[PDB]
Amino acid sequence: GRKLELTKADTQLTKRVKNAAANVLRETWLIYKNTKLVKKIDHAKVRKHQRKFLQAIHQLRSVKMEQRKLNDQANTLVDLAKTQLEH
Amino acid sequence: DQLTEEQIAEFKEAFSLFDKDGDGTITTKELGTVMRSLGQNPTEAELQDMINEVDADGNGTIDFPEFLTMMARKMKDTDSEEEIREAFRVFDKDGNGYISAAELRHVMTNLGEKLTDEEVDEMIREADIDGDGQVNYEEFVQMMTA
Ligand SMILES: Nc1nc2ccc(OC(F)(F)F)cc2s1
Ligand SMILES: [Ca+2]
Ligand SMILES: [Ca+2]
Repeated sequence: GRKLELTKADTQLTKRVKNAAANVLRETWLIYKNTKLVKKIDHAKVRKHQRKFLQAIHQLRSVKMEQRKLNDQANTLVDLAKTQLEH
Repeated sequence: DQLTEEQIAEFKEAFSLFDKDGDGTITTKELGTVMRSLGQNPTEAELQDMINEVDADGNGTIDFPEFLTMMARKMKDTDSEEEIREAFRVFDKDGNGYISAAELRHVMTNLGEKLTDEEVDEMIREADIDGDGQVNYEEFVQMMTA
């Protein structure tokens, strides 16, 4: 039988991903431009884009963690269904 | 992607573990009850997401063919050795790879569903390979998962 083995490891989440990923691209570019493509670095500008950058990166991490959570909830149900294979 | 005759019949029995009120469909409400019976706490959106990932006709419920179809995609199983070793490590107070027979009784007779003192004796008899009153849990888990 299966003994101690277990299963091997949505528009809303997709929407969250596309907007956050576009924001990562936007903010990476603006931090790069304001730190490397200017004659004089404006620190207020760099702080603003760093805040927008971290918020976009952390939004993508939040979606990925939610997808891992959903995947394990699904694996839980598949594991429960597989208990019936024990005959 | 492939299921046998015997497996289809057994997954019919499995469908009954989910279809609580017995009407041939799984709703978010029935899914929530089953998930909570397993000590999990999915939110409303997570239950709807689970229904939506497998519901092909978009009626908001899971029928038996949609249920069977998703089981085919995840038939592959994997060994649980590392995860079980990590559960034993929770009780390894000094992180030395050992749990004493005394600490094992203290844990098993007080935490979770519990074992009786007699059941603990049978477990320790098997686990304490060297008869030194100490359990090398990496070795014990490897024995059980072999
Ligand atoms: N991606 C997904 N795979 C599965 C597999 C099974 C499942 O359990 C249910 F009981 F809903 F059928 C939900 C899901 S969501
Ligand atoms: Ca039902
Ligand atoms: Ca359906």
